[PDB]
Amino acid sequence: MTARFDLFVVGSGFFGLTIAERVATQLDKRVLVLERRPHIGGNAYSEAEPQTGIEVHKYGAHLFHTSNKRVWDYVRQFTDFTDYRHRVFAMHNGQAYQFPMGLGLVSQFFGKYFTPEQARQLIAEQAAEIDTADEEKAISLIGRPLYEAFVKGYTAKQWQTDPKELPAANITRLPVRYTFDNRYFSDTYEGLPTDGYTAWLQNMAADHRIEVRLNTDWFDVRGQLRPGSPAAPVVYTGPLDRYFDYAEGRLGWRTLDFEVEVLPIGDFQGTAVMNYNDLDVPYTRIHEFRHFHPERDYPTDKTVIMREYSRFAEDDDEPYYPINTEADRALLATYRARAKSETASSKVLFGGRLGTYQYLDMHMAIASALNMYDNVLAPHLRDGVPLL
Amino acid sequence: MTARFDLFVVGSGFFGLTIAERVATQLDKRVLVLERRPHIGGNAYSEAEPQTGIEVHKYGAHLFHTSNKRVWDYVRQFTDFTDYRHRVFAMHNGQAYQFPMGLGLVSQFFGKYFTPEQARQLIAEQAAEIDTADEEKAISLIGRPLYEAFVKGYTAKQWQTDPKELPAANITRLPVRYTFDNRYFSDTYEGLPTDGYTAWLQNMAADHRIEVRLNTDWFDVRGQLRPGSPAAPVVYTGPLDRYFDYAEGRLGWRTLDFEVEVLPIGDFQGTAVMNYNDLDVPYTRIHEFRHFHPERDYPTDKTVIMREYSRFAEDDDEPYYPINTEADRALLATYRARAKSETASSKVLFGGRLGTYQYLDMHMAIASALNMYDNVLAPHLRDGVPLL
Ligand SMILES: Cc1cc2nc3c(=O)[nH]c(=O)nc-3n(C[C@H](O)[C@H](O)[C@H](O)COP(=O)(O)OP(=O)(O)OC[C@H]3O[C@@H](n4cnc5c(N)ncnc54)[C@H](O)[C@@H]3O)c2cc1C
Ligand SMILES: Cc1cc2nc3c(=O)[nH]c(=O)nc-3n(C[C@H](O)[C@H](O)[C@H](O)COP(=O)(O)OP(=O)(O)OC[C@H]3O[C@@H](n4cnc5c(N)ncnc54)[C@H](O)[C@@H]3O)c2cc1C
Repeated sequence: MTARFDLFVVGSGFFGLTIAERVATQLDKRVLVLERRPHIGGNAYSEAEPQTGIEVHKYGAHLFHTSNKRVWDYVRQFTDFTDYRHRVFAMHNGQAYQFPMGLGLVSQFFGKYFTPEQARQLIAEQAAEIDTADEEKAISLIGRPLYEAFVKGYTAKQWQTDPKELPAANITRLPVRYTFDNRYFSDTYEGLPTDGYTAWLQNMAADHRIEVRLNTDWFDVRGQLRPGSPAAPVVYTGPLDRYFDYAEGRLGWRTLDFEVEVLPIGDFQGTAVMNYNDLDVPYTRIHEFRHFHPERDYPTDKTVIMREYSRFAEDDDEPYYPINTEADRALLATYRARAKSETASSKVLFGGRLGTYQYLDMHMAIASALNMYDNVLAPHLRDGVPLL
Repeated sequence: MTARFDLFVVGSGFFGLTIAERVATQLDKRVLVLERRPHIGGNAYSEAEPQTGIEVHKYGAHLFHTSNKRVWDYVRQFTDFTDYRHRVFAMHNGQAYQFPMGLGLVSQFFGKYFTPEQARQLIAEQAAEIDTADEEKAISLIGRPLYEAFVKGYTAKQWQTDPKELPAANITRLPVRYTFDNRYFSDTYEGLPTDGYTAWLQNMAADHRIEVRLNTDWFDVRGQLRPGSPAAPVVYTGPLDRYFDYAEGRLGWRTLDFEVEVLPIGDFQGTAVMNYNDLDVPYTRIHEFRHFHPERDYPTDKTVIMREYSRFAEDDDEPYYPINTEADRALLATYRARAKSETASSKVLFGGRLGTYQYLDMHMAIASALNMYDNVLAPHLRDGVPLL
């Protein structure tokens, strides 16, 4: 029997699309990508806002960075990168602060300049208030003043829970920089895709051997599709608990809501991203998208901002970050065993952030897929090797 | 009569080494560079400090930047560049501030966050205290409070004059940035030479057709050199007024003193460069040289700092920045007429910061040299075209 496709990929985020592109192009195979949303790219999807023309990241700000030379070389086949270098500011009590915690924030907050060494001693003294051994571990690492100003209100909004009520294991290191360096990321390579994320994502899928089906949920079509390509493996990047119909209970997740507003002014905040650390401000962050692409010709009489909000994901909400409690990890342990049998019996592989129950940045999602490809999928499809 | 040299160059700064390298290399000519100092490079000269091995810019911090692609291409034949991006902080009243003046400093100084528009309005208000048309012009541009904090004591220590007694025309514009962007330079290309300035400078002079004599003043040797190479032009990059025996008077310059200190700590200030704005601090700036090269394996227990002091130059001080009074400009106009006579009668060309009485950045010095090479020197040496 002639097969219609050689591989199915469920999900068109960076993990799915990396899988699909390597298999199409390197093995010369036919791939079908099923995407349940109205567009490709998963949460890295971007779109120009109509009134301004400004490219908006639809599901929050997506900053690209890596120290992996392979990933860097790979991504630049599909896009050029800009020389953008990410910096973040924090708003606390009507004042904007250099961020993350370093000499700049420390001198601003405490009202005078501290030397690298005077700052080391200052933090060590305030942190001494609680021993890390026995509000949190946070205080025990950075002191009560820095905690109550920059970590308490912001954690309470992210988790939608009082920090006294979250596990101490949640934080392992809460470092202060003892230098004035406020470059957010510390990786070798960084920038924004010059023509945006959506152009990059399409170029990943542009090969003629890759078909993408939008508005198509895998659980609606899998029974109509596999019979016609019965030997094709399935690379599944949707929710792991959902794959098994939630039989063992639901994995806990946190969502985000976004309010995009267009303002009749050129510049709302003078930077790309402002953290709002205070509990009395309902959003965690404001993004101002013009500052992501200074090099573009954007109108100077208008701007687009996005307010980002965290909440408790109800059943139905889009999953973004794992809550990862002790009961979630037993449940993940359970579903991992179920997945391992589904690989042996049905050729379904589990990958990506949802398939795996892990937060993954883009570069880690791409490297993960390159690994799945090199070690699991390429040996199976090209040679004979079992998928297990 | 057989010539010993095809060209003489006086001074081995960036202007003079550019001239010398282009003529030696492109035209196949023998060049003699006379340098009065014990080392080449002029003021861009750098050296390893003995106790730590940290490379010190001997005559002040030198940061390379250009928007001129021809120059960027040219300079990369002799050195690689680092990804360093210059930022400057300012110390005022025991507190460290983001610099230059923008949203970061404005919010720090006044102790509340100002929106881009709110900060435009604030500065418009305060600067309305004095009209520019009719202390300084400075107050009329940025208002009294930011002038008295960040400009008053700094200009005073630089010029060694109360600003009440300095020309209004000495400030053209005094811009406040209405974003949080604190990158100091605005050029396309920026970085530090990977192997330092001295390695870069030595490479420019490396061709076998270039001869350098150090510890040699032109005025001592010119009479014994020119008879043997009578047709060689001279490119003079030394002081303009010194060339003509100061016979019309002396051009006014400002000098700098540098105090190098090795300290038994790993980090003194957490950044490359700290400006000291207060009048009651005798020095103008502290450079800390490890932060110019974080990619190097510098000791974590020792550090080199340099304090920079500005003063009234005396007759036998090193010239750095032109004073540029209306009387200097008339003096300059007189010497430029003397210079042009000298070009006509004995083939002496005047170039560089000293030979021209101008402050010149490295890249503008290099571009100016390429211009004299293209348009004046090469057609003379190649074809016989007059120098004027
Ligand atoms: C708020 C936000 C900000 C982020 N910022 C950054 C950043 O700054 N830098 C960075 O490196 N990373 C960032 N990330 C991560 C980035 O989005 C990654 O690319 C992604 O998290 C991991 O890739 P993925 O392909 O596994 O998942 P996804 O991008 O989520 O792809 C999954 C796709 O599968 C689809 N799908 C699910 N179930 C089905 C089904 N049953 N049938 C068909 N399709 C299905 C979904 O619709 C989705 O399109 C951010 C993420 C979020 C949530
Ligand atoms: C405080 C300081 C900081 C600076 N920072 C920067 C910076 O950050 N970025 C930047 O781009 N530029 C900077 N510059 C400018 C930089 O040094 C340039 O390279 C220079 O100003 C222009 O080059 P030049 O060759 O004309 O001058 P010079 O480097 O001064 O060259 C003049 C040479 O001529 C020699 N000479 C003079 N008379 C005689 C004679 N009679 N006989 C023999 N030799 C003679 C001198 O000894 C000297 O070596 C800085 C300069 C100073 C002083």
